[PDB]
Amino acid sequence: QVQLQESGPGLVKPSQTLPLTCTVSGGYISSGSHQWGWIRQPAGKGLEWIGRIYTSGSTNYNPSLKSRVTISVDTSKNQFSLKLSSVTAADTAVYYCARVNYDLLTGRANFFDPWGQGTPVTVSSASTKGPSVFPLAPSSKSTSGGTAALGCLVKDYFPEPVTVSWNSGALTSGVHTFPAVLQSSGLYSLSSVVTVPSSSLGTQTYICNVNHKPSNTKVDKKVEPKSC
Amino acid sequence: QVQLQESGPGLVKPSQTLPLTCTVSGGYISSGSHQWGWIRQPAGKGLEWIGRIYTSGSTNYNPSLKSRVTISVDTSKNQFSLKLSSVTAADTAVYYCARVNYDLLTGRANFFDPWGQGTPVTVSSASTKGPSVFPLAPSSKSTSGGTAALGCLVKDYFPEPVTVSWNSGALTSGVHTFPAVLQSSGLYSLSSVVTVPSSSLGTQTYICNVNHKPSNTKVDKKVEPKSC
Amino acid sequence: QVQLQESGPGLVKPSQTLPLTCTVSGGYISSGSHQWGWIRQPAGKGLEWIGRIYTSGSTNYNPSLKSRVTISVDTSKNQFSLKLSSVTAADTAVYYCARVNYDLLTGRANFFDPWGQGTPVTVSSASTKGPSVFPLAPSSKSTSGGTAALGCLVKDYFPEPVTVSWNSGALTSGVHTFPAVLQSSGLYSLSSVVTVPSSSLGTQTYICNVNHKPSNTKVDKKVEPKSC
Amino acid sequence: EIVLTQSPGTLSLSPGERATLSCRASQSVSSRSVAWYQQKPGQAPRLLIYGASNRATGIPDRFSGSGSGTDFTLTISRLEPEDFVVFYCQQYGSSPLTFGGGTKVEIKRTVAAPSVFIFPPSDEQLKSGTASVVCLLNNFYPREAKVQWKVDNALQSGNSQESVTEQDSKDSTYSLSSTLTLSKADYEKHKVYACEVTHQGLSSPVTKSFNRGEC
Amino acid sequence: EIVLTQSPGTLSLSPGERATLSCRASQSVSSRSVAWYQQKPGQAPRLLIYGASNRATGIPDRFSGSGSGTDFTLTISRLEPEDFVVFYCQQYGSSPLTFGGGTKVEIKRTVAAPSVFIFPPSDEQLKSGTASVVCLLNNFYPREAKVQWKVDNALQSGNSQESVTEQDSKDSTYSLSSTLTLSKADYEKHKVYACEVTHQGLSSPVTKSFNRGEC
Amino acid sequence: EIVLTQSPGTLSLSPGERATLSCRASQSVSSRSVAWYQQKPGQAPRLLIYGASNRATGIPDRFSGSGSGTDFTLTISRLEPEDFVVFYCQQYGSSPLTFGGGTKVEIKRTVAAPSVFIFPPSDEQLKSGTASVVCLLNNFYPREAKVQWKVDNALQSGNSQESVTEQDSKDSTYSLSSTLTLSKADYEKHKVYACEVTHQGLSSPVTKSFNRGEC
Repeated sequence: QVQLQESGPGLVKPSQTLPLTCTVSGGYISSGSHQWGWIRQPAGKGLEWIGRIYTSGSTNYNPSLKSRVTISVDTSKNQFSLKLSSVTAADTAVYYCARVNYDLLTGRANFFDPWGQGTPVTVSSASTKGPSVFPLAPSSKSTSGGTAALGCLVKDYFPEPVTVSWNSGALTSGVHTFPAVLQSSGLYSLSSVVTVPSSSLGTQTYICNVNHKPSNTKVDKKVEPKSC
Repeated sequence: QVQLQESGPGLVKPSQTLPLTCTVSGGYISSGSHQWGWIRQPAGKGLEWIGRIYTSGSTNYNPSLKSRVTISVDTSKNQFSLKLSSVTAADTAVYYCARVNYDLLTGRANFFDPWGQGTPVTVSSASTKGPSVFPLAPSSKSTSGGTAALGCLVKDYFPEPVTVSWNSGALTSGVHTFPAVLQSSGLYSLSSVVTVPSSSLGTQTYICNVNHKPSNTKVDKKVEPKSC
Repeated sequence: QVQLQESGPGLVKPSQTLPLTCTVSGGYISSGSHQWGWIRQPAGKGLEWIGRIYTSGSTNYNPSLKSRVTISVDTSKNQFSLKLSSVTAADTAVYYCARVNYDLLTGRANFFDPWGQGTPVTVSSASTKGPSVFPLAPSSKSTSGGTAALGCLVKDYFPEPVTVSWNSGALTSGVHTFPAVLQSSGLYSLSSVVTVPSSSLGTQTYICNVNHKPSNTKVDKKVEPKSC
Repeated sequence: EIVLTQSPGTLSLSPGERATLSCRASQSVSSRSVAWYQQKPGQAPRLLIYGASNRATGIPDRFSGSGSGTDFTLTISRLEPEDFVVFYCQQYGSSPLTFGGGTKVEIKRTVAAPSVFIFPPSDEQLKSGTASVVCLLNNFYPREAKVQWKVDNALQSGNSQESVTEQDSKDSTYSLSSTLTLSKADYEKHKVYACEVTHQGLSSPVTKSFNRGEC
Repeated sequence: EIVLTQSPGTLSLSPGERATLSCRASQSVSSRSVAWYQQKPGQAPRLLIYGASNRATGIPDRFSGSGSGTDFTLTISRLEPEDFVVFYCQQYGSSPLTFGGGTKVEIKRTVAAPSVFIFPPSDEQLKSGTASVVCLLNNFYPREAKVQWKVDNALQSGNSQESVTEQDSKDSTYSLSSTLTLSKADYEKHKVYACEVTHQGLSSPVTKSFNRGEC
Repeated sequence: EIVLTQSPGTLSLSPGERATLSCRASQSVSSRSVAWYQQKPGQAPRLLIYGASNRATGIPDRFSGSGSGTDFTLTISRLEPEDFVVFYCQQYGSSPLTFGGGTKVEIKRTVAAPSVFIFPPSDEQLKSGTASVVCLLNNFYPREAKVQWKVDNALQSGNSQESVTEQDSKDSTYSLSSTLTLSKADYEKHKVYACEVTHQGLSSPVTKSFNRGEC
């Protein structure tokens, strides 16, 4: 069956161009009744069309993106590419390459099956930085009905992702990992909280394992009730 | 709804013509997309087409009957008629008048819904005659396992039908009425036999009520075991 | 979704004209493949078509009403109107404005979805008048098997409606409200009867609450068994 | 114009069983051009089927129609409490547009007999020069019933009005009533009045009467 | 002309089973132009299917047909007591119109054996110069059976008639009878007569006979 | 361009019932040109229906769609644990191509109330000149809820961030949290903080608070 695989930088500073390439396997671009196009999906929003291309080299673009979008086809290597210019922080999204159906009589773009795997892109000028783990120590304020809660706070890290685990994966029940939120400064931050019985606070000293691939930083911090 | 009703003599000697008329109610012959034709069904056989007619006066006949069949239409009285000539004993059958469907492009006859009630016709030179009731008295030869049988024999009657009842309809269980069979002489005959318990032979003297509308002849004969 | 709302006087003396207006929301008269027409339904009979109109200004009318009906379209305000002249008592009905479908090739009116809410219209020369409540006191003639019946009679009121309630809505079981009936004089009248246990006649003095919006008349009359 | 006829005039059935309605056209209807409408009493009609086979958006799947030529049917697989209501058929195959007559559907129920009640005219009305005499029928079924007014054993014609309530939602029974209107002079002159009822549930007609002035 | 053949000649099943009928055409039938009819014995035929796939108005949904080319089938989902009647197939793809032969459907039942009774001729018939001898078969199944008349152990051919009643509505069994007609002279000359029956339920033929004049 | 609107924004049901989704077009869509997609959170979308009535290869038969004009519907006969995901509707009857908004489907559950926990800032963060205060809501349902931050009984606006986890796979409940970011100078100046929660399951708002420096 036909398969598609994206490829791109994944992190572009503002005002540059965004080069993406989609490689087709299991099918030939030239011999077929399909076009090939790109779609995106900004975080927490719906799908947005970008454009298409045919083996003959004819293209169609979104009217709201016609000025910046540029799509090209390389039938020799069985690939098609995207070039989005003047990128801005509003262009952060997950980009997909699909196989566009079309009508023989008019040549217009029909539904979009199948799709690619997708590839996230972040548009920001912030530089890579490690996290700052802080302990959310449990307290009587966070204890209700004999059950206490606690967490490990991550702040001022960029870019995604951050993997947080408790006791090297030994503790999995009650583990909550809050999705990261962008801050005004341009840095992400998230809090991981796990609920544990109050009686067990004085028996186990929990550990929040924080790892950050982009900066190759691995930090472990122990969470215990505050002495105050 | 549309309804059809046949009308004809019902008894024609050989070598005359057979006039039949079908009167239509609930629909108009002229204003419609249907033709009107005739079908028959000889005793103990399948349906056979005869012909059709249109309001314009154009007709189509069975190739095997094209020489003898003649069909006409009377739109003023909302009727159509049949005229079969040189009738023979092989023409005995039940004649139906139906409403023929057709295709607009070519004008050929399609299926035949709805149908009429039907009207039997007998083609024979025999003259009307009453029946000759004879008793089929029970005997030890017709008695098996304490159960005896007996019947009342009808012979040399014409034409149909003959209504035979036992005890003025009081006895209905076990009553068998054999369908009439045509004889070489041209006269019909049938036998009715009813099974009754042997022990009841010496208690009830059964009666075979034979009545014949065509000759207005009503005869009753009592059946009892033979004195021999 | 598309919605329609009628508007009109609701009471026209004979020989005048009947102006009705239908306002469309959720859709635009000009940009669409629908026509707009009027239907009515006189009391106790079936629906009857009146006419239609298109955005271009072309109209079609019922042949039996073509002389009196007049339909106009005001695309600026998204409205169309009706004008029925020489109104008569036979013109009383509930008038609906719908969205007429049509076939592109010929432009003829197809089915009528969706419809408006409707607006009753009464054609009579009678002047407004309040009701005359009279008590239908219970009696041994109206008592059967320990259960008695009684009612409160309303007569000579115009126009509709009249709301009748018992004990300010406290009593609801067994309450029957007869639909009003037009009288020769041109005045409406109806009777409300509620069945109550006979043993309770000497315990509760029922009350028939009559209110008549058109004349702003509110009257309360107490029903008790006749002293005779 | 094509004249559409709908039968039966009324259809009675229990909830849950299958209901079929017929709309027969006096002439051929081109391209299966018939639509069906469903009107709740006291509400604007509603569209169910168009083209005699297509179902409108949002209509329950239990509604289906079919046919061709001059015979069209609407069939409901399983009735519901809210489907005992009027239904209309329209044809639009040849102008002008025409509607049907209407086929009311009612909840069938075991036969019940009316309870005949009588009421003498009220004194307050009597001062105004008008007299009203009403005989009431309660909780009967089937709907059809006939009532006549007799004054001194003289049949009254042309001066009686009849009114019937809609089928009830609890016991599904009707309630008929005939009102007799007579001026002051006519009421005083005569002395005996009676209302008579004939209904299926009653083996023999039942009479209730009152005598004027009888305390 | 296209010759239509319908098989089997007779089709037997219990109530409730699935019945399938075959109508094979001797030549290609254009545009799937075949229709089916059902005739109750002693009644006018009826239209079930036209075009080999379309159902007539008001026909129960258990009737469905399909096919094309030179083979068409009528299938019934579930049989009913009134579905055991003759069925005809028609073709109208090329003139002239032609019908099928007919496929009777009968209620299948456990095998039962005939009861052979014999009856000597009556004196009253003998006075007229004619003699009739009939051997009766009662309450048997299947329908098929064979009977022969022997006079003085001499086979009789060309002078015997057979009549069979229609399948009964209570036990669904037939009743056959063979009548022997011989003039007075022939009857008197011979002295011994016998009727023989060969039927499935009977392991060996059963013979019943009478001797002339034996009181 | 045709603007497509999908309602309801969120659809809640138990497993096993029927789910129906609506995609309404701002103007007529030619030739029933609408398609539906289903996206698992964190995965590429998928094609279910094209042409508003045709099903893609390998799609479960429980997915079916229909409609025309400016109203199209997607109906699922019986939900599955994996059918609670976002759904998109596309139109391609007139250029340019446009998508819907998305209709999330969530597992319905009995109402539950949040457990409000509070956490003072940690000393290590304070050493860096930044202070963070977070109030936690755990195992609550429905998703909707509102939270505000009060400093010395003064409402805080423009400086609070909100985060909610996805519906859980065990109890199908969310977990909300609001984070308050204030510099070191602001934190030390003020002494009292509190987080308030308003949710359906709670009859009255529940307040949890801490006092700075209270061991």
